[PDB]
Amino acid sequence: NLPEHWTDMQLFCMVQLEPGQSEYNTIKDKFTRTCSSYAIEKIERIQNAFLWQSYQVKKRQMDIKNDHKNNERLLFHGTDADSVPYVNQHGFNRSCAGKNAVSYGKGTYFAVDASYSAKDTYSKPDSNGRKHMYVVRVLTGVFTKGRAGLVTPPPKNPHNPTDLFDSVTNNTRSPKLFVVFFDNQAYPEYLITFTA
Amino acid sequence: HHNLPEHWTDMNHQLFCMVQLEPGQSEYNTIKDKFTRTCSSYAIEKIERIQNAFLWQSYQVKKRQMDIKNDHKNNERLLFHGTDADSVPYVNQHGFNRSCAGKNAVSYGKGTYFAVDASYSAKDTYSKPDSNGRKHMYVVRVLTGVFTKGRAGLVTPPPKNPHNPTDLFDSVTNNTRSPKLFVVFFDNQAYPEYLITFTA
Ligand SMILES: NC(=O)c1cccc2cn(-c3ccc([C@@H]4CCCNC4)cc3)nc12
Repeated sequence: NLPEHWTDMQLFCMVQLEPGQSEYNTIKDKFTRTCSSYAIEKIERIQNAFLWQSYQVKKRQMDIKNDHKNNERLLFHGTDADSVPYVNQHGFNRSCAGKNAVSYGKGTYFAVDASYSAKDTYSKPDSNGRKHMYVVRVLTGVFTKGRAGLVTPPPKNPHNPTDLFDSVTNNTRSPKLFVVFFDNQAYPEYLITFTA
Repeated sequence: HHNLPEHWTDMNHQLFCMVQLEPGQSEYNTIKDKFTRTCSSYAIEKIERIQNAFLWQSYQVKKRQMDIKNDHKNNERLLFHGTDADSVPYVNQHGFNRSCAGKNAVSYGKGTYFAVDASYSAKDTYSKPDSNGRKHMYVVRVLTGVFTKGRAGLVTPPPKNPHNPTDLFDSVTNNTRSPKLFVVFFDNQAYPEYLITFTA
């Protein structure tokens, strides 16, 4: 049930990408579009079979529920070096997320621009100057402007409270961040290690 | 497909249905006996089978993953969860969410709590009685897997060895020798299989 472009594996692997290959170049270009002042050390493909299976089941469900296939975005997530081993194995856990400086809900935050996740607040430099940013497939689905009190996405309709938006954002006209409130709604696909 | 169980009834191509069980038939009897083993003084108004296809699919995926991870198929337990009436629509559609509001204490970790005996979930503090005196308890398939003793402040189960901090226990409990409650810390580790509506 695994993608054909993964290396043959074991249930988990990190795969170092080669510059000049299209897969590496597309990630670098997306990163450099707004992060021209940093320099990438390496880009690794996260091959996590269990996280992939759970995420893809959730994506198929959202595609059915919403009756279209533009539920997924490729977003960024900066984090500290100490969180990287957990995210590689277990993904993003809302119960560990820090509070965002503009909070649109209690969940895991993903950024449209790498420049946002490049802030030392998120991708905290380690003692060797290395900063860490995931590139994440995120099931954003149908979204609305969040509120700091949210622990789940809000209902679309107050008289049917269990029929929920899939995620929330900071601005529905010009989205710069998305917040997801459920496990396996985000698959960490690449880990960018970079430096000033 | 969704690998739906054989005992579910036809849903006319729909994906979520609550099906009221027929008293006196084998399925109703099995669930009622698990309840009355510790709650024989309560009065059961009805038992509903929760047929949530998306919740079931995601739960079975995690079960297959846990069965491979632990290299055995003894990772599931049938447990009880009492809750207030206003939370039943969410649980039916979405399962158990560690993040939701609650006044109850989280002495063994910030997860969702499941009881071994129905009589524990029958307390008013969990199955809070209705404006009409009715109480609600789920019978839950729970992926307890390999467990250890819990403690306050856990946000995930602890690792099974400090040297490999990402290899975690699957759940925690109050007492490993003789468990009375289990706590799980992730979505789709618990499928709500039947809803028991009852009175004291
Ligand atoms: N059947 C039950 O619900 C149950 C049986 C035995 C012990 C239990 C403990 N709880 C419990 C229920 C809810 C909570 C928290 C309260 C704080 C917010 N998130 C839910 C913590 C513990 N539920 C129990």
